[PDB]
Amino acid sequence: NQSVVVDFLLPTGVYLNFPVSRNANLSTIKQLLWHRAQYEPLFHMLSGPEAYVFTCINQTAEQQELEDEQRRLCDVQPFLPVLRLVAREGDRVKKLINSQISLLIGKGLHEFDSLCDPEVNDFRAKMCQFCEEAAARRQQLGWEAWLQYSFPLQLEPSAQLPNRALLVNVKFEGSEESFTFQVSTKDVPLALMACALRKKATVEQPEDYTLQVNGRHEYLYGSYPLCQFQYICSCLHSGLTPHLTMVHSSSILAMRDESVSLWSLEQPFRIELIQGSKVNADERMKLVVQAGLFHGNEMLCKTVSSSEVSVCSEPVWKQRLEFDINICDLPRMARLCFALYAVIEDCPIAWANLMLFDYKDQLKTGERCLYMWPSVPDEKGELLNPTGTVRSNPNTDSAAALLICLPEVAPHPVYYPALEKILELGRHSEEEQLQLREILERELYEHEKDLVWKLRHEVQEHFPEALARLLLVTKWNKHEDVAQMLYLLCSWPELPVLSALELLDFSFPDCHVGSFAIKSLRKLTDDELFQYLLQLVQVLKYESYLDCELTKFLLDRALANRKIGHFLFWHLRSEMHVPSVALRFGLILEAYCRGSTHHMKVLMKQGEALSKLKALNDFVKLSSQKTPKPQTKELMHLCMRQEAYLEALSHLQSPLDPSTLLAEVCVEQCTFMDSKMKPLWIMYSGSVGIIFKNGDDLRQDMLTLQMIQLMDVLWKQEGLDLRMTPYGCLPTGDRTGLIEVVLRSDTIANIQLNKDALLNWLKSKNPGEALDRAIEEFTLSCAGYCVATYVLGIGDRHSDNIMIRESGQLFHIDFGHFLGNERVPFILTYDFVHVIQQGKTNNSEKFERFRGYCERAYTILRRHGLLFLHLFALMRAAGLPELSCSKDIQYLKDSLALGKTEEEALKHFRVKFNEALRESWK
Amino acid sequence: QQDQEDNIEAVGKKLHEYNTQFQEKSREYDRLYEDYTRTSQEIQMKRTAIEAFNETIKIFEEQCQTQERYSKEYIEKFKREGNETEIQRIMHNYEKLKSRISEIVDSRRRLEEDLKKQAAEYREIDKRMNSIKPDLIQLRKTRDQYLMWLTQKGVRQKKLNEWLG
Ligand SMILES: NC(=O)c1nc(-c2cccc(O)c2)nc2c1[nH]c(=O)n2CCc1ccc(Cl)c(Cl)c1
Repeated sequence: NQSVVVDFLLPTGVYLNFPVSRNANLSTIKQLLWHRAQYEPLFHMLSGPEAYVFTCINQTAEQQELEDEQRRLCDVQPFLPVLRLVAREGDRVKKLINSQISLLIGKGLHEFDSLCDPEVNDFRAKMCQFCEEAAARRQQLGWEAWLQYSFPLQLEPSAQLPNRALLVNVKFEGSEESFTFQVSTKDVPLALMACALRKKATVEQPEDYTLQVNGRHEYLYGSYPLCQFQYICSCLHSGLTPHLTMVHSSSILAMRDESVSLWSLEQPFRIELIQGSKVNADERMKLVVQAGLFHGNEMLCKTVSSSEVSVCSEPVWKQRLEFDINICDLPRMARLCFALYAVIEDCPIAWANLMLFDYKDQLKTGERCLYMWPSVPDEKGELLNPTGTVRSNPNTDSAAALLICLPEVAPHPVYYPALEKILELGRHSEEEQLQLREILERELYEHEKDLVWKLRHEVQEHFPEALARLLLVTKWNKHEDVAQMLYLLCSWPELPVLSALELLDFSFPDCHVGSFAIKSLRKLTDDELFQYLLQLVQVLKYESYLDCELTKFLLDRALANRKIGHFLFWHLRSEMHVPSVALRFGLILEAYCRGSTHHMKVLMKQGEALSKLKALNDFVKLSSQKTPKPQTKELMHLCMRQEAYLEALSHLQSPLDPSTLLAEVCVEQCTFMDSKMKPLWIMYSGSVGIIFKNGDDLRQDMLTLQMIQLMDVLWKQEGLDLRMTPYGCLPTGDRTGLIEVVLRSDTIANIQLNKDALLNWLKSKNPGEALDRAIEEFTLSCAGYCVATYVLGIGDRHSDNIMIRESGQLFHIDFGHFLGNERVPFILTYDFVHVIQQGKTNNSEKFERFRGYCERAYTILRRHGLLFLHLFALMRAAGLPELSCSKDIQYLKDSLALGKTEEEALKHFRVKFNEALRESWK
Repeated sequence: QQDQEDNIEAVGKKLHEYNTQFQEKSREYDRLYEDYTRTSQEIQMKRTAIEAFNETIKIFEEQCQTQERYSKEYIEKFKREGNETEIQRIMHNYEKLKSRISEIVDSRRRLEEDLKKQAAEYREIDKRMNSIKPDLIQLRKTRDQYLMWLTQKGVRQKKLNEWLG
């Protein structure tokens, strides 16, 4: 309803209770409070209104000082309507930030304290310190550098070409008087600035300014020609005049401102299996606990099983399980893995894994209570689950568990040996080159593995790119070998990005390997790193410890580049509902936020917009089932026009592109579809829109779209622009995300209503001399999307999920299925071929041009095929249904024909092309 | 020596049947797993809401403590001033504060009871899943054995497709 009864606790002990309006701000509520307090006991002892701040318990069960008194009570969302007056004391900045973080990242910061965990505490202390420090350094930097941090250049793939004189609209900040004048495509932005001043000087130095794309936080600066900037490149193709505004440096500063050894212990590894708790199994059956040590994929020794105790909730074993390996042999990242089974005198109940050494390198001893995760029955059907996370299940109150006890190894605590000790032990140790060449130059076999091990020094000298192979042959259950491999690894030459990406896979768990990988990933530019950001984040789910190199790397780049930080934030935020990552991601977000107080503001606004949309979408759903679309559409609009809603949906930076300002909502233009999940279509006033979806997971679409974007870049890097439309797609929450609407477009189905409709529609949108452009845009884009969809194995392609733009560009949407989900053939559509051929039965010149486009596109992707396989291999981490296993990866090997030669592959593509053309008529 | 079957159509018929049973049993398991996840999410939400009650109650009990220490002085004052008017107001106001605590405590209790019931549901969901898993895995294996037998027999992929689909 409107009013809500609010409890007020005064600092004298007095208690007041009265109704206030839900949408009233806290400042107003203080006035109402003071007005009523004067008529209650002990008033005269109070200081003035302004000497106190309200305090509430917020949704995440934390106390919050409500410093911003312009906030509305309904927006504050206290647990119960209870407000307490306290002093304006202590480090309020620290108090304010801590509370905002909790609201922003999902998880209350207190939830981290509640775990009573040194690893958590050390992470927070060390990472928050580093992130705050980076932030403080950043504040000291100059307006140019801060602009670079905040709004990095969006350049075309040319960077990291013809000359024409074209017009630019230039104005100043504050003044309506604009200037239109010609400047060349090869002029640097500093030169264009100088012209605008010389115009102003007729009626301040040119270096005391920057150029803004007005309407947007996208700026033109640096040592690059105009045509390499995306905004100009976009305008050039379209033939439109770019509109710039010259901003003074001061204005940029304004927004800136506001003991025993391990190898000595030759004792076989053992544990006490004490007890299980909270088992929910079949009473008729019996219970067994399976165990095994692991290092990545490989077993360190054979597995061992418990006795068949009967099925009860609280089973008891008290057995020693001894393993076929000594404590001196255990590798650093040795991983003890359990699985609880229900066998009939075979159901996998649940599993749980545990690192033997802790985060400070100490060999663990004593009791341990592993809260288990339930086993998902899948195709592979393995005994244990070594790939699973080491983190315990956070549902400690309801989840099944096993109580175990690591025995005391020694009277003193024992650590895994230091690097100096590793390099000491690791130091000591025509014909053969033939066998090794063959093996490498081109899954190994026992004979081959021992050769590679013998010739491991030859691999380092002459086949440095084979490190991954040599790491897999190494016998990680023998401490001598491990030391020898690590010796080589420390002297190993820097490998390229592509190699480093492979080494981040879960097959390579050793911390020195991860360290070598990241060390090779540091040469990444921000643009390229951005292409792989999603994969790098999913690899965090393979890490053993919270404090790792990869997290540090990601936070470093997130702190130096605000675009990276933006998307890092949303990748982590979108999975905070997922139990197995909530802790790790929570901690990274906290640290990110402390180094990024400016962006926190932006992200807060976005988060509030998104929470209103969820509520808006839920209101639409409940209305749609009762009343028809017209009536529901208008009810949507009324719910939007409310002050709390409208303000929260208005005036925000877009999550899809933080440079885009979503200013005024066009409520009349907003709508939805009565489909699965009732997605909302939200329009803004340069008239951008977004789709809000709630109900589906959008992660697969984003992966697909990211791979098409990567394709586009790869093609664009070798002179080929296939005029793609890789529209933004961003998971934000639990089965929630946004899609960037593409304007001036329609679905092929809708346009098709001889059926020369496509060409007529094009004609109607590109009359006269514009049509040859439109057809060329269709041809280039149809080629690109024909290849993309073939390579990624995207089927279900129909008139509803393929769209065309008024420019002529074709593009695909709603990529629900890929990688065969059977081989998807290359597909040519008669109606597209017709349009390509300019409405003629035969147009050999044009059609061969189109065929070449397809072939060139495909040839380029093959060149970078290893990149696609590696990126897809890291996405196995994400647990997407259609990217589970080696067979899904193998789909890409075959589609790109990587075991075939370039000529062979192209001849097969041709055959497939031709057969698609034959199939086109049938 | 190598120790480790009727006509093709009859094996193929059983392949269609077992595959249908596998898809039906899989969708059942998928249903329960959606409940398992939802219930798991609801349970944490409730557990966080209990902490929120605990925290709210805490601040009220600080208010109570503050009321006692603080009032002490002023109660004494208007006693030696026949201002039992004001004493009465302070005490009555304090009795209202205590009374509101009892409402909050009762609400916390009602939720603890709900979380107890939903904790029982979680365990029941997890039980039913674990009685469905053996049927599910057995049906997957049987389905796969029938395919393998037919594939060895040289049965065409199109015939196998129509039995599976
Ligand atoms: N980028 C887009 O402009 C876009 N995108 C998706 C799309 C859908 C799913 C996954 C995805 O990756 C993309 N669908 C689109 C669309 N434009 C469009 O007319 N449709 C179809 C009809 C429709 C969809 C949603 C709503 Cl709310 C409404 Cl009212 C109508």
